[PDB]
Amino acid sequence: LLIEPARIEEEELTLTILRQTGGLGISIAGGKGSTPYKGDDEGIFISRVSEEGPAARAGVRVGDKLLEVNGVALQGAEHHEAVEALRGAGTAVQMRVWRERM
Amino acid sequence: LLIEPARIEEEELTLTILRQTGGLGISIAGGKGSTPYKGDDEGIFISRVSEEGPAARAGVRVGDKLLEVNGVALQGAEHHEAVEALRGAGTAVQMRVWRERM
Amino acid sequence: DPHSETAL
Amino acid sequence: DPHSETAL
Repeated sequence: LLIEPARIEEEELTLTILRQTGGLGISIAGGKGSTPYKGDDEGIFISRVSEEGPAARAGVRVGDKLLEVNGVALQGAEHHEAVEALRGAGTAVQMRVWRERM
Repeated sequence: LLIEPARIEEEELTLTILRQTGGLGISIAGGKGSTPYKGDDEGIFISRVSEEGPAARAGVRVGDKLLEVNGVALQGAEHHEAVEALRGAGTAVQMRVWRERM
Repeated sequence: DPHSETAL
Repeated sequence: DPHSETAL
């Protein structure tokens, strides 16, 4: 009989995106007062990642939950507040994300 | 200049230990009402792992926080309750643990 | 609620 | 508080 191998169930990661003239190469979805991206969770989620763009190359994945950006915590953020946090984050965009096994 | 690579900060894992006649090859520490293993956290922690024992081979590491064992949640457990949960867990001991970067 | 998505 | 450790 087979034994289940070790399995990572969820993870928090610090990822550092180097912004290009085209942006970060992500879309975000969700936010306080918006329709939840997932379940009933009103957090900020990565809904799209541009193939081979800055975010992809930094290791961002669709479905990642964005927790903080360059020391700004996103707990309780409305959508536009997260947009503002990312838009204004400069050339290196360091993000803490939560990720679960798919 | 160097950019920080992607970094895993913390993780939850499901690990499955196949018990041997010698036991699981771990020690645990902590528990509600006991001195915290780490910080002020009164949870149940892996304080020792026997080299090449069952737990080591399953991927358990010192400092892992034990969250559940074969569907028994350890939140709020006193030390002896966690001992009892592990002692009585049978031949395959499936554990959910929390682990942080060291 | 509104469904919000923003490309960045 | 007591310092508790158990080998298993």
